[PDB]
Amino acid sequence: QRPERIKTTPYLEGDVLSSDSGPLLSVFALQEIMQKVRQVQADYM
Amino acid sequence: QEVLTDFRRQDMIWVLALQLPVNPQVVWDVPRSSIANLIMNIATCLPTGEYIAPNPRISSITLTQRITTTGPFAILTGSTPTAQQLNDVRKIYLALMFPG
Amino acid sequence: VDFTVPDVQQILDDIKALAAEQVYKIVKVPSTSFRHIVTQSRDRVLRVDTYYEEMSQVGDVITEDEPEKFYSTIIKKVRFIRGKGSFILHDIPARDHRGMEVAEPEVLGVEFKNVLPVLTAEHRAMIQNALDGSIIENGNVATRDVDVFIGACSEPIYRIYNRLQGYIEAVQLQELRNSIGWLERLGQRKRITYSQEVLTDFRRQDMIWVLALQLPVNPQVVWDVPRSSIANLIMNIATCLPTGEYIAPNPRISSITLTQRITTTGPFAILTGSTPTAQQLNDVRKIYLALMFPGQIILDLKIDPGERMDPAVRMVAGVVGHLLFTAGGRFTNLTQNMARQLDIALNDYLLYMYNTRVQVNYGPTGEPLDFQIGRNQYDCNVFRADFATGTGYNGWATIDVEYRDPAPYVHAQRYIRYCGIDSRELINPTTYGIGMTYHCYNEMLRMLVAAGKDSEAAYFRSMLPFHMVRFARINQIINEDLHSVFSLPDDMFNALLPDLIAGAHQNADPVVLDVSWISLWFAFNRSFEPTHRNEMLEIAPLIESVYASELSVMKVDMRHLSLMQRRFPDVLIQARPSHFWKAVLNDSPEAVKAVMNLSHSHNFINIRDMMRWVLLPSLQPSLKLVLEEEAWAAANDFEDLMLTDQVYMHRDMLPEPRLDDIERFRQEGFYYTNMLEAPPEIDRVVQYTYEIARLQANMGQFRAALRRIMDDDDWVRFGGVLRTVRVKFFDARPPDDILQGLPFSYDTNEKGGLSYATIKYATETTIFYLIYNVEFSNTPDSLVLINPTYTMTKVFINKRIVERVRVGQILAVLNRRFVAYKGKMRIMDITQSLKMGTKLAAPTV
Amino acid sequence: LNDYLLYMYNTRVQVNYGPTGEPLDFQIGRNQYDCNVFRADFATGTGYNG
Amino acid sequence: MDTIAARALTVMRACATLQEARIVLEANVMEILGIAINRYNGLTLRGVTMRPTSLAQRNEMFFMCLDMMLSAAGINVGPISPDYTQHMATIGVLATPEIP
Repeated sequence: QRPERIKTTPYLEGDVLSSDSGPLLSVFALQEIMQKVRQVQADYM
Repeated sequence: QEVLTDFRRQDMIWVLALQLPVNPQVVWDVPRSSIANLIMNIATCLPTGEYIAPNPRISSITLTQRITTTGPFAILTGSTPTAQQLNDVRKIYLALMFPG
Repeated sequence: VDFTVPDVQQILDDIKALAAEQVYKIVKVPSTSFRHIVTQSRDRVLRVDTYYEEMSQVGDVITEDEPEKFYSTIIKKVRFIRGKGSFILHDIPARDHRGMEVAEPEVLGVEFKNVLPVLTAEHRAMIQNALDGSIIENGNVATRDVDVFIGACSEPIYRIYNRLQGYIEAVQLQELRNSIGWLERLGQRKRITYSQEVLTDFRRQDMIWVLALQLPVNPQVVWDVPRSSIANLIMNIATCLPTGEYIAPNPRISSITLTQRITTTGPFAILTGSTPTAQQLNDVRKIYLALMFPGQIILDLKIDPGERMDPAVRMVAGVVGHLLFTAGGRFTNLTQNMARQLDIALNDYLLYMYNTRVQVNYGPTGEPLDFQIGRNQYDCNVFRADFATGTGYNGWATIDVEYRDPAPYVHAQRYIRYCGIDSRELINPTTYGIGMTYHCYNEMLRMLVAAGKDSEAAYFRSMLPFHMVRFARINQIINEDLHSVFSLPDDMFNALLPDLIAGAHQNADPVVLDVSWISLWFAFNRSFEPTHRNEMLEIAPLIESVYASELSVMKVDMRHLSLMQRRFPDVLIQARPSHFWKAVLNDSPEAVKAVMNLSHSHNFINIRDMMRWVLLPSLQPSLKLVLEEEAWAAANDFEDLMLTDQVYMHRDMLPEPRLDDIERFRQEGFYYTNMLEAPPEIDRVVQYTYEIARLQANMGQFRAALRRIMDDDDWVRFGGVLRTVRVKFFDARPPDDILQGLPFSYDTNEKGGLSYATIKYATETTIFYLIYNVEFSNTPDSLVLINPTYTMTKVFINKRIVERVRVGQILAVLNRRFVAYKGKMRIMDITQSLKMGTKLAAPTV
Repeated sequence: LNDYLLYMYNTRVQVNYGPTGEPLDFQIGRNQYDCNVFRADFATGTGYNG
Repeated sequence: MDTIAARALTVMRACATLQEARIVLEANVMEILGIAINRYNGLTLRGVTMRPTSLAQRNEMFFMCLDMMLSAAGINVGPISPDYTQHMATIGVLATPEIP
């Protein structure tokens, strides 16, 4: 079920921070790149 | 547990419209594609996962109710500088997950 | 004066509860290993092995692609063995016949009853003779008297009974004696009075003891654990650590020496300062503990705050530290960094010179303490930090690492006698802190005057006693008190210092206790008199052994599970190492894991580190241990586990016998079975892989192929997977599911246009015995039918489960010796006796 | 990195600087050791990963 | 090219391991044969078992080794048997880096 996800020792078992997905990041990526440009062009001459 | 029997019923005439081994170039020939392609690569293949924190025991350990070790970085208790920077981390991961 | 250790301890409690796990069962009659099933006939009947029936349904179905499941299924089965097999006999049912002790039928493994009502007069009587023929041998074994008889029992199980008994025997002579004596030594060394009361009984003379743990332990198993270093230390202290109090010196000592000339003010204007507890005292506890460890926990760097200036505080600590801690060439107490800062604080205190000058002969190296202070010129280069030498700081030209050879543990029985204080006796401290040199302390006092202050060095002369007692006290605690399988081994002890120097790193990690600059002074004005020892001490050794044995049991399990892959590949193809021990960890005690996790959730262990540990030959034997070990042995047959590779399908007729002489059916009522006496000729069998079946079905040839093979009488055998075996008995024509149940599944589904197929191989296989029951109204014809009735599944196991038996042939099975203790003698496990003792108090002042 | 190899909150170690004003020229350590290795060559990658 | 021979060799040497059933295959071997036999059957369309027993099952396996052996040697034996026929395509299976 969990091939390599098998956690043998507690050392790897930590807490959960956040989580991401394909459609999540794909959007985020674009967003960031678009802010980039507006923020510069709109910012300078 | 299933398999494809190449059994063709005498009633069925098949109509395949697209072959599978896709020519890499047609995709990469599109001018200024780079970005779009990349994103596609993410949106399609990038799986879903969670970020894990290390073990609290990796730094400080308790010897006695009164005695505990302290990690040289006590600053590592800072609560994530909003998404303002959390996203800023997502950038990092995503960045190395996509070579240069 | 009130520190404990939670959450790492609530575990010690359930480990203590582990000692209670009773792994044996005491009975007066062994479980039946042989049942007799009655066909309609007085001549012959059939015997059953029971064991196999039980072993039939033990674990879950053995499915491929589920390695974890598989492992556990096995573990359960192995565990099942030592379970069913561990039992001792006592107060057996004897009978009297012609002045001889005969065994009562119920005490042998076997059931007649069923049979009794049928058998002819002659047969009956014959058996009666065999019964009063089973006599009981007397006396012998373990100096005390035991009854011996020959009763029957199932192979694998009997083996366990045997081993168990053998262990009890050992205990009775050798092992008990050892364990007790070991304690007497440990009670001498650690000052613990041990209850002998248990054997003081009176009826003792005829009491069999069942100590199930053994005491010498074996340091190895405990330290064989990967990265255990830290976890074991925690353990040592959590166990072996006393609760005490920090005594202060005489208020007068300073008042007369230091605070003498009112108008000096000096660096010791610091004296007035009381203690900021919260930070300070915990810092003193740290310094004490760390120093009483000693090289395990270092008195690392000294924190950072800007209070680091305060020249009085700094200088003061500089002196204090050269007498409080060991930079000793035998072992270390502090960080290289911590020391350097100390030497500097000291260097400044020296060339501080608030009063009349001396002579300051600076050296070639600007290095702090390269100056000889005039009159006699005691060059303070000897008060520098040379770890490999000890040179300045405490110890120095002293011996602290000595070896009183015989001592418990063999955890290299060394002894740290701080500043030569061979503290083997009860301290005062009103006396003992008399004419006691330290050399380092002595030379400190010379340099202290040759350089400057007498008023300050006089306070140090008056301090000697109180300082010697803090240390004498420590020695007894370190040396005498915390001497357990949890305190570190010596070859490592000796490696701490040099590895620290080298900088190079290995598993054996120093603990980082950051200290307050000011706490140094407070520690020098605080000796340590332990008010009362930890309550775990007397029980500790038992607990130690519990952990130890539990570990080895795990090792063992894994040793066998590991090879399971090369053993049965067709079953565990997807098997990866992680799988098999996750299953071990799963079926093993949680408390034990907890102990390990202390350093595993910190250090990280690789499958490789685990294998090494498994393969390490060092096991502390217990009752549990030997039994599991032996269970695993018997459990190597696998036919003995009730899962066999041998399952075929073949067009077979159901025996339809003639019935002319109905009376002749006093025969074995033609039982019939799938159970093949022996497997088929390989050249007649057709080995099927999913792979081939796919292809055949892909050509719509699958069914056809099978048909032809069957029509050819030839046999086919799918897979090579294990498959669980089931066993059922029938009174008449079984369900079509059993008769014509095919060991595979084949379906065809049309989707889109395509059409897909699915082929699955069975995991369950049923062996059955169809007893033929007939009556007088029956015709010879009656059992024959125009067309045959078919049975496809046939299995093979060279293990005699069910078999045709005569009658006089019943008692045959008695071939197994048995030992049973006299009912008038007493048996009792005194495993719990090992925690009965008392912490021997201190004289107090 | 440089700025911080150079920030000593404890006792200071022998920092034997290099002729170049470029960061990481020094050799801190009682055994020296170049910090020039952790510079930043893109054709080598001498400082960072792999 | 040498690789081709090495493969065809490994395969044969592996088949030799298949003495008379009572055997527990060396895990390693299974893997190899499977990959090969698989690919071979996908090009031969013949029914090769990984564990033959019948005879016709054995013949098929031998024939495979034969086909490979010849291909590795670069030999074309031609019509020498009614029961066996050489598949020249055997070379393409042996040229595929997918077989170890």
